[PDB]
Amino acid sequence: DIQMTQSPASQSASLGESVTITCLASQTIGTWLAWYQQKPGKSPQLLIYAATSLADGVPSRFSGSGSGTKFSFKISSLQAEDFVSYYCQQFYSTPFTFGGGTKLEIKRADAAPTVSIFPPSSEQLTSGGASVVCFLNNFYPKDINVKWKIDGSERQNGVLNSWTDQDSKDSTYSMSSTLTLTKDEYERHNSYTCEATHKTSTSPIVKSFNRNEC
Amino acid sequence: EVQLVESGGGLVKPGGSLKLSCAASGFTFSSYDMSWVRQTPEKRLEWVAMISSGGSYSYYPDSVKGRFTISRDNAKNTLYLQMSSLRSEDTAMYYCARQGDYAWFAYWGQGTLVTVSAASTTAPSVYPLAPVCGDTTGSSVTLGCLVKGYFPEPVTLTWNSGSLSSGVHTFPAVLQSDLYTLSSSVTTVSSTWPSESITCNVAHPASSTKVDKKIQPRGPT
Ligand SMILES: [Cl-]
Repeated sequence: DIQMTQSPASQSASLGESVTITCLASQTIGTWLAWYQQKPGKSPQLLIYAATSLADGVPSRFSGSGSGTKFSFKISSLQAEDFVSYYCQQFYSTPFTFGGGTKLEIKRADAAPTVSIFPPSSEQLTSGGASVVCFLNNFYPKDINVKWKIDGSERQNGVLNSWTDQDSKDSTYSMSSTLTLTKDEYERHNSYTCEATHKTSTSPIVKSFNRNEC
Repeated sequence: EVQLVESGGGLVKPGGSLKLSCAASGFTFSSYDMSWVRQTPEKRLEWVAMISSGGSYSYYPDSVKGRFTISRDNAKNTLYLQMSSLRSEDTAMYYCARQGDYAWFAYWGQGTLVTVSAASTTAPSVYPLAPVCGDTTGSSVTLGCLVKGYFPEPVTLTWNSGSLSSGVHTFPAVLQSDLYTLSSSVTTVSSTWPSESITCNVAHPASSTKVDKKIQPRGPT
């Protein structure tokens, strides 16, 4: 089967910037390649077919080039609506195969996360579980680290994280971290801490509480 | 306008069967080669099957060969995908696509979702997340809602029945031990809460459950 290796997986750029995405075919495929866009919550749409031909209605800021194994897709001046995903596809031979996609993200000024910690709700403490939640909100750039501590001891087991896509309004990222314990284990310990490491500070942002303290 | 409308998706157990349909309009259906293309939860695109304009020739990747059958009824302007022996890795959004002279995909439908899972339908617990008890309050306050232990996706989550939309982040669900968990945060000026009501509204259609959880301050004891 023909493997289509698409790079980069993601790239950050400014409004107005020119960017180039590449697609490498594992064997020569002439100009038998297409490029698609996909907006959040929408189906893919054809932009380019036969390596270089623009689909009907597609703006001329989108272009494709190449023949053989190395293909390029270019956006000459990024507009707000263009910070979405793009895929290449070969139709030289069955099985038809797609590249892994590229997501374009918008650059903005660095922003430190706003960190909030939440003890288990009184309602949850009626279950067999207790969840401690930490929100790390409205930060930039996207890379961030969270560490949990219980009574000063680093805790990996029972931690699950979720990351938003880039915010359409302010171009920031947010992250939720949930530490789930049994209620019995929760009540065996006193201090619960969420520590956020981000490039905006050499020191982590630390939010903590002590159980059954007010 | 070219129109492709898929239907027939749903939640199916491994080993099960499902038949998808695609209603085509706004072009001469019988003139075009058609494919099904799927998009996995990881957002990978995978070609599933192709059928010639006249229906006489069909093509499949090895991943679905012997399990899936593409067909078409040119008189009814409909494309079909019969799925059998379904596997977890068949979980995807399935799109109907019209080809050009060659197999680029010129037009795509909106998709129909197929989920292959043995997991049992489970209603979530919904927990209000108020700030730490007796915390010193700054200029803004962040509240949350934890939606724990549901299957299948999705849930809908709003704040104040959708009237509170600014300063809201709803985090993608994470799957653990056949159950999803999601959370949402909302940030307001400290002069608005708790003086004004903030409620999390969660619906889980698959379990016919709907719950409202008002965020109340922790305490007073
Ligand atoms: Cl035919």
